Amino acid sequence: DILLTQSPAILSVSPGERVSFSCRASQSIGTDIHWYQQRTNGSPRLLIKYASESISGIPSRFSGSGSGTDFTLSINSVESEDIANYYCQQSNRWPFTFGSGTKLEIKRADAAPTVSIFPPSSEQLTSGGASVVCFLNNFYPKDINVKWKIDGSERQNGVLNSWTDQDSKDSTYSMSSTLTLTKDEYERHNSYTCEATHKTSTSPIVKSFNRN
Amino acid sequence: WRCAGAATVLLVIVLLAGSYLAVLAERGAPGAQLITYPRALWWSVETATAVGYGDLYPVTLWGRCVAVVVMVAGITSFGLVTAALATWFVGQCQQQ
Amino acid sequence: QVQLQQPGAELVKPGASVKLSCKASGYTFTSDWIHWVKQRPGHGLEWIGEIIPSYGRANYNEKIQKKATLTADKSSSTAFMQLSSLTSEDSAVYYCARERGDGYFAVWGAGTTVTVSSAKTTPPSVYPLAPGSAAQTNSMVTLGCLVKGYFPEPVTVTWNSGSLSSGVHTFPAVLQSDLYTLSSSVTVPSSSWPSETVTCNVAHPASSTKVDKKIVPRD
Ligand SMILES: CCCCCCCCCO
Ligand SMILES: [K+]
Ligand SMILES: [K+]
Ligand SMILES: [K+]
Ligand SMILES: [K+]
Ligand SMILES: [K+]
Ligand SMILES: [K+]
Repeated sequence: DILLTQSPAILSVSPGERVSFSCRASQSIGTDIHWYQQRTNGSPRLLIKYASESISGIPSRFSGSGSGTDFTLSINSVESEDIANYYCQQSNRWPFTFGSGTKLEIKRADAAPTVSIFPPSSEQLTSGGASVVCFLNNFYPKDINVKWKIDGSERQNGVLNSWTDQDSKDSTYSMSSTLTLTKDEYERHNSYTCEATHKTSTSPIVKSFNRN
Repeated sequence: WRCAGAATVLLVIVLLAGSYLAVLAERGAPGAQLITYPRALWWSVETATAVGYGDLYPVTLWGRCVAVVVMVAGITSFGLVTAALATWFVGQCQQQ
Repeated sequence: QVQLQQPGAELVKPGASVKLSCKASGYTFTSDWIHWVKQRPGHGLEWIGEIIPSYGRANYNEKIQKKATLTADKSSSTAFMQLSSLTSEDSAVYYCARERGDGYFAVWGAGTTVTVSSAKTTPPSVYPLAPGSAAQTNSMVTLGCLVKGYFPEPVTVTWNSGSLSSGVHTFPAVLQSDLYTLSSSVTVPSSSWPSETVTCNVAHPASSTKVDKKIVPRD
């Protein structure tokens, strides 16, 4: 069975640069290699067939080259929408096999997060629970840390965080921090605060709201 | 004598059926290369003409039975086509 | 038109079975092969098997444990994959794809998220996320919605049924006590809201539920 090696597994690039993905087969497979793109939560999408043939609807900056065992996919001037996983696939011998994939990352200019805090909703409050949601959006680089404060004193219990992969629209990252408590514990406190500590600033970007 | 056209039609049918059945027989066997229709049709031509470069061939039993049919029917029908072409060329020899 | 249509999700009990379907449209030829590809979360693509509907023969990846059985029905133009005796290792997204007998996958389905678990299907609760009364307004305003306590994955969140594609983040779900929770955020020009309506649409295919929630200022 044809083993397809995609090395390196991650590719970090500045915008507008040229990028090349490598696919190597364990034996010669002519030109029977095909390339696919898969964005976050998306289906695979065919980019190149038979090593170099273009597909209708794929930007001109995508091309491919190689024959035998060494194949490469190239992007002329990389752009934010190209952030995805890239897979090769061979059809020379049965069975068809896939490469392990290469992730494309874009190094963009630094960006501070846009922080927004949201108090629990009326509908959620009339059901027994309360969740305070904090959005930390469109920052770069990926490293960020959130701190929750209630009445000035920091809180750790009931906090659940989620991070997005690199955004295919602007190369930034985003994070949500949701603090979930009971309704009575929510109504037993005054000020709620999420504090964003990011590389872009020494002082933390914080947002607060008083229940009163 | 338009049954040379009938021989040509049989050959094309043999080539097409050979390509379809070869892919059907060869898929599922690890290492098989006779597994996509465009090059299977090229392999059928190679066999009906008995040229047999060896860039493609079946490795399964049913692929090899498919090949035997393409040999028997394909070499026969291709022989009728070239015989007709040769007789026609001998006819132009007579015109001088 | 979407050429290969797959159900969004299937919940299977450990040890139980499921039949996934893939409904084809567009041009169909006798040379058509339907392929099935498995992708576990955070992993790559793994070829499961193939079937030629015009004849009915199927082949399977010999490197992995044989867990699937492929069939087709030419009348409904639908291919089926029977996944039997599933365990936790079989929880993945399962794509179908069409190959014109020429070696590449021109067209992929959207994939069926299969979760193997003994827990129960629960529809999500959707809550709006409007700014507090004291939040200062910039030139943009950020709204959101909270999708809490559902099972199994996934949910699909759109904003104004797709017309608000730009400025949207849907965060990956977080699992807690056998129930998932996520949030989605949208940013519009602040002069625009609430004079123009902003509504989130949350779909949960495992429960066949679809909910709309409008984001109004205050209550
Ligand atoms: C001689 C005709 C053989 C037709 C190929 C049958 C395919 C067998 C699949 O196992
Ligand atoms: K020869
Ligand atoms: K020869
Ligand atoms: K030879
Ligand atoms: K040779
Ligand atoms: K050789
Ligand atoms: K001869």
